[PDB]
Amino acid sequence: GSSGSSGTMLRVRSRDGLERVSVDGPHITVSQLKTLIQDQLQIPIHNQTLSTNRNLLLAKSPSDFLAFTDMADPNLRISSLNLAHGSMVYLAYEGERTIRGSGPSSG
Repeated sequence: GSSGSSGTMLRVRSRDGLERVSVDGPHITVSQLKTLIQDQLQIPIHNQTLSTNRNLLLAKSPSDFLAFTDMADPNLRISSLNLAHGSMVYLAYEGERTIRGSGPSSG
């Protein structure tokens, strides 16, 4: 809950269902993106598979996912596809997610 600063939200599509993740902007790179979804969806970047095509939901094998190499570069910026607060995306990961956890403490 912050006032003034406007957060960015994107609509990701997975095999489990359409999900959403919070981002900052284009200034962020795939590395930061995956990380976000990695800290949100609790999915590993080594598994996370970004793709601006619904055909990603088709890929069942690993090689198939290798077909989508648009957002593989961690140095690549989302600006490459121009994702705005509303744009759509498709996520794809192997296996399952992980376990979340966080403990905010003021030291």
